[PDB]
Amino acid sequence: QGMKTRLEQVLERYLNGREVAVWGVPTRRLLRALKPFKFHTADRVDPQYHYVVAVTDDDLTDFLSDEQSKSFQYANDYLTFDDEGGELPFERMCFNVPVGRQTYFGDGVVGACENGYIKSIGQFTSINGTAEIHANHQLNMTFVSDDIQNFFNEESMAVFQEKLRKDPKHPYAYSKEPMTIGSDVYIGAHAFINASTVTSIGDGAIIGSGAVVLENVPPFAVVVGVPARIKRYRFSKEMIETLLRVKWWDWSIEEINENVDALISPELFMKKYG
Amino acid sequence: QGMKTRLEQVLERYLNGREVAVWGVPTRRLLRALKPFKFHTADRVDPQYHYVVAVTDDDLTDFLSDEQSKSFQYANDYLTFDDEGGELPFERMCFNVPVGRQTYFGDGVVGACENGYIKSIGQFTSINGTAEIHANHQLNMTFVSDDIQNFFNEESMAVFQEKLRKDPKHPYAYSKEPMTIGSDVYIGAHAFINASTVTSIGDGAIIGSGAVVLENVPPFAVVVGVPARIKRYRFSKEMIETLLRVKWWDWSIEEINENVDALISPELFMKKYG
Amino acid sequence: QGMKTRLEQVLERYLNGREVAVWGVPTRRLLRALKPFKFHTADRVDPQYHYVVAVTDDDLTDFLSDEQSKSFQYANDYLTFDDEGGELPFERMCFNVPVGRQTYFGDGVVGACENGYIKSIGQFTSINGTAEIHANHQLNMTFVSDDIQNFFNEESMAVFQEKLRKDPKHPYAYSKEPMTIGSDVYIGAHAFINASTVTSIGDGAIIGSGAVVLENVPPFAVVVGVPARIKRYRFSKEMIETLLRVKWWDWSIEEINENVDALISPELFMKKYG
Ligand SMILES: CC(C)(COP(=O)(O)OP(=O)(O)OC[C@H]1O[C@@H](n2cnc3c(N)ncnc32)[C@H](O)[C@@H]1OP(=O)(O)O)[C@@H](O)C(=O)NCCC(=O)NCCS
Ligand SMILES: CC(C)(COP(=O)(O)OP(=O)(O)OC[C@H]1O[C@@H](n2cnc3c(N)ncnc32)[C@H](O)[C@@H]1OP(=O)(O)O)[C@@H](O)C(=O)NCCC(=O)NCCS
Ligand SMILES: CC(C)(COP(=O)(O)OP(=O)(O)OC[C@H]1O[C@@H](n2cnc3c(N)ncnc32)[C@H](O)[C@@H]1OP(=O)(O)O)[C@@H](O)C(=O)NCCC(=O)NCCS
Ligand SMILES: NC[C@@H]1O[C@H](O[C@H]2[C@@H](O)[C@H](O[C@@H]3[C@@H](O)[C@H](N)C[C@H](N)[C@H]3O[C@H]3O[C@H](CO)[C@@H](O)[C@H](O)[C@H]3N)O[C@@H]2CO)[C@H](N)[C@@H](O)[C@@H]1O
Ligand SMILES: NC[C@@H]1O[C@H](O[C@H]2[C@@H](O)[C@H](O[C@@H]3[C@@H](O)[C@H](N)C[C@H](N)[C@H]3O[C@H]3O[C@H](CO)[C@@H](O)[C@H](O)[C@H]3N)O[C@@H]2CO)[C@H](N)[C@@H](O)[C@@H]1O
Ligand SMILES: NC[C@@H]1O[C@H](O[C@H]2[C@@H](O)[C@H](O[C@@H]3[C@@H](O)[C@H](N)C[C@H](N)[C@H]3O[C@H]3O[C@H](CO)[C@@H](O)[C@H](O)[C@H]3N)O[C@@H]2CO)[C@H](N)[C@@H](O)[C@@H]1O
Repeated sequence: QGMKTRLEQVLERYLNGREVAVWGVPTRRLLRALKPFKFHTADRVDPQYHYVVAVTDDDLTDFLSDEQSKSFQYANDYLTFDDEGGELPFERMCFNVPVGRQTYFGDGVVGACENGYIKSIGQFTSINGTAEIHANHQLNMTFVSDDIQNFFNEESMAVFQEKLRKDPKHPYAYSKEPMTIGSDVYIGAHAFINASTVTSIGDGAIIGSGAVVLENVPPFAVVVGVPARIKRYRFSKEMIETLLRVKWWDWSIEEINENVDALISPELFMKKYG
Repeated sequence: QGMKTRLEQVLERYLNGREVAVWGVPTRRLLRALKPFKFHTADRVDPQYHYVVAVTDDDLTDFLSDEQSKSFQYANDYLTFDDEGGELPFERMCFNVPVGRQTYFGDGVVGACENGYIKSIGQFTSINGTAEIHANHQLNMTFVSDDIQNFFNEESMAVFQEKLRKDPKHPYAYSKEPMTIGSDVYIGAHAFINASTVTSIGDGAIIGSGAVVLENVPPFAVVVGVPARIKRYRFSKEMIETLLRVKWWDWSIEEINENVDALISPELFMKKYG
Repeated sequence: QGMKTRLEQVLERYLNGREVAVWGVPTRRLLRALKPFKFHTADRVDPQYHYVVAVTDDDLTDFLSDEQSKSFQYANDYLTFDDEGGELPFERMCFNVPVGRQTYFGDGVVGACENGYIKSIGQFTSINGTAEIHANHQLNMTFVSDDIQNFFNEESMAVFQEKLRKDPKHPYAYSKEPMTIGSDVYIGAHAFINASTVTSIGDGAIIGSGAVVLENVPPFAVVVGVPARIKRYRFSKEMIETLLRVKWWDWSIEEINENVDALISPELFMKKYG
C-alpha cells in the first residue's frame, strides 16, 4: 500500500535501529511490513536490542504475562500488529484520517476510515470495538443491492454511478463531507452511526450502548436509543461554550499534568477559564 | 463433510487444472480441502498456471495490494477461504441452503444456515456481517437452558425432545418451515431476526440497523426499531404487485444490462411493466 | 499467569497421563500451556493414548468432521483452546469467577470476568457470544476518556483515582460489589449489561435480543428493549418463591434424571415442591 499503517508509523519513530522480535505466529501482511528490518521469532528479548511485535491481542496478553516484558514500555518498545485502531501517545493517521492521542476504536471504525466515511477523529476519544459505521445504499432506484454493479458493463456503470453522485440523501456517502468525530467522545458497545446522514459528532459527545444515531450529535450531548435522541447534555451551556475554544485536549502532556485540578473538577474548570 | 463448501464449489467450476497458490497461513480445514490438488505457498503467481486462495480477508487485502494480483479476476482466478458468506457471480449453496447471485452475509447467518434456520436466500441481497439469526429456547418448562440436555440419559432425552416438537411457539425452530430471505433485501448492522417466529422475509425488504424483527417482513417494507415496526414501504403498492412477478433479480447478466434504465429509474420501471 | 485457564482446568482433571494432539495451528499462548506435556501435531489419534486439543472453533468443526473423532467424548477426550467461555460438565473458574455447569458465554463476557466486573455465573446459564458487559466511565469530571491517564504522572494519577473510588455512580465498577449472574439465565444476541449500575441478575432471568439493561433484573423476569423494561415474568409468583430455594440447578446429574417430569412440566413442578 501507499499509506503507512499504524504499526509502520510507530516503528518509524521508536524502533531506532533495533531488530523486531515477533511474539506470535505472523500473518502474510506482517511479513511484508517487517521485510526491510531484521526480525525473528521472539525468544530472549532485551529492549536495548529488540522491539517486540505481538501479532494479535491474545499474543500481547501472553507477552505481558511473561517476566521478560516488564522492561518494555507500551509503544516505545512493543506494539500489537493487528491493532490499527489502538490508542497511541502521539497523533497518528489511519487511511488518510488523522487520529488524536489516546484514541482507540474497533475494526468496524477502521474499515470506516478506509471507506472514506471519516474525516478526522479527535483526541482522548473512546470508541467501543463493537461500534459500526456504515453508509446507506441508494433508495431512489428499483434495487437496493450494491454488488449488483458487479454485472454492469461500462455503459451501465457510468449511468448507475451518475445518479449516485446526484443524490441529496448521500448513498455510499458519495455527496457529503466525511464525518468528523470530536475529542473527549465516548461511544458505547453495539452503537451505530449512519455515514450517509451523520456528518459531525461534536467534541465531548456521549453515545449510549445499542444507540443508533442518524443525525449530527451536538458537542457534549448524550444521545441514547433506537433511534438516538438527546436525553441530557453532559455539561452546562456556559461550559460547552468555554470548552469549545479552550481545547484542553490540545494541551501538552506537561500542561495536562499542570491543570489536573481543572480537568478533575468541572466546577473548578469554569473558575479558571470562564 | 458431505456438503461442499463455498470454496469447493468455486474451485469445481473455475480452477480447471491449475494449482492453488495459498496467500496466507492455512488452517487445518483448508489443508483438508486442498488435499487432492497441487498447492504451495504463493510466491510468483500467474493466473494461467495458478489460482490464488487467500486464507483470511486480511490476507486478501495483502494480495490485492500486491502488483501480481491485477491479472486475477475475482472468482475465476482467486477467492477467500474464510468467506463462506461472500458474494459470488453464480448461484451457490451453503449448508443445503440456496444462495442467489451477488448475495453476501456474515458468520452469524452462515451458522444460521447450518442450524437449518434458513431455507433460501434471494439474489442481490445485502446482509451485514454483524447480523444474527437465532431461535428461541423452550419456554413451556421450568428451565430455559439448552445444554442442560448434555446430562439427560436416553429416557430423559426422549421426553424432553418430545414436547419440543409439540410446541406452537417453535423452540429451536423445531416445528416450523425454515425461514426464507427474499431478493434485493437489505439488512443493517447489529440487526437480529428470531428464527423461532420469523418464517419469511419478503423480497426487497429493508431491515434497519439495531433492528430486532420478531415477525414476518412483507415484501418491500422497511422495518425499524426494538422491536421492529413497519415505518414505511419502499415502493408504492402498484409497484410491489408488479415487482413480485416480473422478478428482475432472475434476469440474465445481459438482460440486466439491457434494462439498466428500468432498474435505475423506478418511475420508468412501472411504465415498462405496468 | 497465576490463575488457571479453562483449558488447564480441563486437562488437570481428564488428561491423565496422555499426550496432547493439537488439531490446528497453535498460538503462542497454547504452546506455553502445553509446555510441560508431550504434544504433537495430530495425525492418527486414539483416545486411549491421546487428547485432542483444537486451537480454534473452526479447527474443532474440522476435527468432528473427521472419522477419528467419534471415539472422543466432549471434555474427557477433547476441548477447544480458544474457548474460555465454553460450557463444561463440571463447575470451573474464569479469572477468579466461579462458572456453573453447562454455562457458556462469549469473548465479551470473558473479558468482563477478567476486568472484575462479574462475581459469579450460575449453572445452566445461556449467554450469547455477542453480548457485551462494560462499566461506565467517570462523569463527574471535565473529561470522559479513560486512557487520558496514560499521561498522568504519579501526583496526577493519585488524585484522579482518588475521586474514582469516591463516586456513587460507580465509574469503572470501582465502588460496587461485582455483578452476579444467576442460574437458568438466558441472554440474547446484541445484549448489553452496564457493569457500573447492574449488580445482580436474578436466577431464571431472560434478557431479550438487542436489550440494554441498566438496572438489576429480578429473578425469572423477562427484560426487553432499549433501555430494558420488564415486559413479563417467566413464571407465577408462587413458583418464583419456591424455585428460589429448591435450586434444581444444584441437583446432581442423577437427580436431574430422576425429576425429569418436574423440570419438564412447570405445572408438575409446583405439585411436587409447593
Ligand atoms: C450512556 C451512559 C453513559 C449514561 O450514563 P448515566 O449518566 O448514568 O444515565 P442514567 O443512568 O442516569 O439514565 C439516564 C436516562 O437515559 C437512559 N439511558 C442511559 N443510558 C442508556 C443506554 N445505553 N441505553 C438506553 N437507555 C439509556 C436511561 O434509561 C435513563 O432513562 P430515564 O430518562 O427514564 O431516567 C451509560 O448508560 C452507557 O450506556 N454507557 C455506555 C456503556 C458502554 O457501552 N461501554 C463500552 C464502551 S467503552
Ligand atoms: C433503514 C434506513 C435505510 C432508513 O433510511 P431512510 O429512508 O433515510 O429513513 P429516514 O432517515 O428518512 O427516517 C425515517 C424514520 O425512520 C427512523 N429510522 C430510519 N432508520 C432507522 C434506524 N436504523 N434505526 C432507528 N430508526 C431509524 C428514523 O428515526 C425516522 O424516524 P421518523 O419517522 O420520526 O422520521 C437507514 O436509516 C439504515 O439504518 N440503513 C442501515 C445502515 C447499515 O446498517 N449498513 C450496514 C449494512 S450494509
Ligand atoms: C426475549 C424472548 C425470549 C421473548 O420470547 P416470547 O415469550 O415469545 O415474547 P413474545 O413474542 O410473546 O412478545 C412479547 C412482547 O415483548 C416484545 N419482545 C419480545 N422479545 C423481544 C425482543 N428480543 N426484542 C424486542 N421486543 C421483544 C415483543 O415485541 C412483544 O411485544 P408486545 O408486548 O407488544 O406483545 C425472545 O423474543 C428473544 O428475543 N430471545 C432471544 C433470541 C436470541 O437472541 N438468541 C441468541 C442467544 S442463544
Ligand atoms: N473496504 C472496507 C472493508 O470493510 C470490511 O468490513 C466490512 C464491510 O466493509 C465489508 O464489505 C462488504 C463485504 O463483506 C462484501 N464482500 C462485499 C460487500 N459489497 C460489502 O458490503 C459493505 O461494504 C461496502 C463498502 O465497500 C459498502 O458500499 C456496502 O454498503 C456495505 N454493505 O463486510 C464487512 C462486514 O460488513 C473490512 N473491515 C475491511 O477488510 C475492509 O476495509
Ligand atoms: N452449529 C452452529 C454453530 O454456530 C456457531 O456460532 C454461534 C452458536 O451457534 C454457537 O452455539 C453455542 C455454542 O457457543 C456453545 N458451545 C453451545 C451452545 N449450546 C450454543 O448455543 C447456541 O447454539 C445452539 C445451536 O446449536 C442453539 O440451540 C442455542 O439456542 C444457542 N444458544 O455460539 C456461537 C455464538 O453464539 C458457529 N458460527 C459455528 O461454528 C456453528 O455452525
Ligand atoms: N482487560 C480486558 C480486555 O478486554 C478486551 O476486550 C475489550 C476491552 O476490554 C478492550 O479495552 C479497550 C482496549 O481496546 C484499548 N486498547 C484500551 C482501552 N482503555 C480499553 O477500553 C475499555 O477497556 C477498559 C478496561 O481495561 C475499560 O476501563 C474501558 O472503560 C473500556 N472502554 O477493547 C476490547 C473491545 O472493546 C479483550 N477481550 C481482552 O484481551 C482483555 O481481557
